[PDB]
Amino acid sequence: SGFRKMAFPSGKVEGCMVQVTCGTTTLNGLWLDDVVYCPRHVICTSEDMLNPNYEDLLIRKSNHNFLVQAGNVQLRVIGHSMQNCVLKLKVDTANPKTPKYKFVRIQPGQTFSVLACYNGSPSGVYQCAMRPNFTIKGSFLNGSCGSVGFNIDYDCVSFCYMHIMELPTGVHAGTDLEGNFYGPFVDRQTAQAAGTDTTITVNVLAWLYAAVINGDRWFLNRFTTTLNDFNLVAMKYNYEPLTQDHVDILGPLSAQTGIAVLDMCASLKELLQNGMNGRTILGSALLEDEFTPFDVVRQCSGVT
Amino acid sequence: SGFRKMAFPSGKVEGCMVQVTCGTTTLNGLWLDDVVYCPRHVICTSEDMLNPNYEDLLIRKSNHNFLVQAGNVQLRVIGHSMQNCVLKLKVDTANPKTPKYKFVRIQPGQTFSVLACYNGSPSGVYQCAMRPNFTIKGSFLNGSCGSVGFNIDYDCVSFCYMHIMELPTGVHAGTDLEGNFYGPFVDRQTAQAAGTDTTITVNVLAWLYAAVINGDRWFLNRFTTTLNDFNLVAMKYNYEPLTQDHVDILGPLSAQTGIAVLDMCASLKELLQNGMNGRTILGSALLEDEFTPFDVVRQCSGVT
Repeated sequence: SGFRKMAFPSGKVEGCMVQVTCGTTTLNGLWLDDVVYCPRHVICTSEDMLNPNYEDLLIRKSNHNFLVQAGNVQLRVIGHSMQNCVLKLKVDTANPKTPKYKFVRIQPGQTFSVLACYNGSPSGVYQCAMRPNFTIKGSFLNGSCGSVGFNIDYDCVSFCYMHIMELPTGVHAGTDLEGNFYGPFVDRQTAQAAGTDTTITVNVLAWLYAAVINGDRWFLNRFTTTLNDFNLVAMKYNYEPLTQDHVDILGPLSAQTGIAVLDMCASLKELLQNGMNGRTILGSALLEDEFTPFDVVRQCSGVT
Repeated sequence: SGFRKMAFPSGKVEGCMVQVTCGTTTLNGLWLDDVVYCPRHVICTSEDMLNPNYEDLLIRKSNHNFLVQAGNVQLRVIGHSMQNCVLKLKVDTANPKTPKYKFVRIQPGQTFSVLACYNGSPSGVYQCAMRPNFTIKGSFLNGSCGSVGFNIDYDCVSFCYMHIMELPTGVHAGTDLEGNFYGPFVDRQTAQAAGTDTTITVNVLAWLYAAVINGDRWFLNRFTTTLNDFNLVAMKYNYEPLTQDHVDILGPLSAQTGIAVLDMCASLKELLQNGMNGRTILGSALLEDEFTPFDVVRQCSGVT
């Protein structure tokens, strides 16, 4: 009963979070095995951020300039390396809390859990979707950089994102754990274009399905629509075009509810064209696209 | 930058979660020190639930009938006791992960983090507010009973709630850790009245403040209102009456934004009377009352 945005437990990732201080900059780092991963802008000052020649800036820096701290214990840095926009600091100690883990570059529309931290200490945890434009809508203050997004699959933690930059929209941009930014963004204090953010249609249709499963079916219509015809309305409202694969994924849901995907699409088409007339689906007066079909299934199944 | 509903890290509570099985019922239990806390309806069958004489039902049950399991290890139950609607099972082993903790009965309007579990295993984590009518809007399936709500204060975990019952609204009801239900609810499968749910006004005014802090100020009006006059409009729209203490709490916020509390109340009064005209505050097309003024401050401060 009830459907809520739900983050994965943070316990395993909690133990992998360390304070990284370079000069006057302090942020968060991820300690797995002998390596601590941090955004490379820890080396940069305010002035450095505007035009950073990170290669040149790193040459000045040396292992002893990096202050890695777990709790109240410091780690011996015995090597620095810069992979893309992330710096990997080799340390003497393996993290004994290092869990089964993978590093995955996530596809747009996918979702993950952010463990937001400050000075190596976990503050809180919330769900995020990788927006199609490769931004995210998080909560990130100064020193939250290095905070990571993850999914869990039983024992394994698939790390997918590391917070690096805030955009003037208010939204956020970051890398995969190999240091490649999601999107056309860079670690520089320059004007940055957060392009047209489109709605993850498949994810809204899953939420609609989730609503039906929880007994909200006011939106339901008496008719259907075609892929082509639906997408003709999707485009107008800046929705991602729906694909046959999207349909296939929304199948178990379609099945479980005894409702066809295109009939659901027709209900969305009315909801877009006509609005919601002051009503709410699942306690929300607008359409939610940060719910993957797996996410809806996982709550409905009750997977742990 | 950005404001998101945010749960407390779940790591410490994760280690305090155990599977409790009585006969054919399995649910979640909280292992702190030598005691495991669980909803007493674990003893009850389906038929037992309709008219349970828990005193009589417990006399039949004996320690060996209680299957407490952590991971893949079982605990020796050496005593059972029923405090109100919670059963405390003494076990041989102390939880070595038992953290600094308190048991607090929470006031309505207060918020907490739910660590939703199944069979003793944490599934996910989300924020909840204790609705004025003493229900909550969670996500709880069969076997999520025993899942607990908590707040953290640095080292200490203040446990405040334990999930016990689902109401036909879809919403949820549970106890404090001493086993007293929040509200006029009971552990019985009977029709239960989830009375008029009023809006936590102070919490909406904090969210409005949080929006201002994040740069959303379209709602802002050019005028003010009085306590009496505002509450005259609050009542109509099923809002909690605003108190001088509510004002005092919303002070640091009022201060930080350079906006007076009653001017904010006037903006709310328009928002209530007139709606939102298709616009959104903080990515939401309706007013949010699950944000305590402390909650808004904690994100804005960045407390860890």
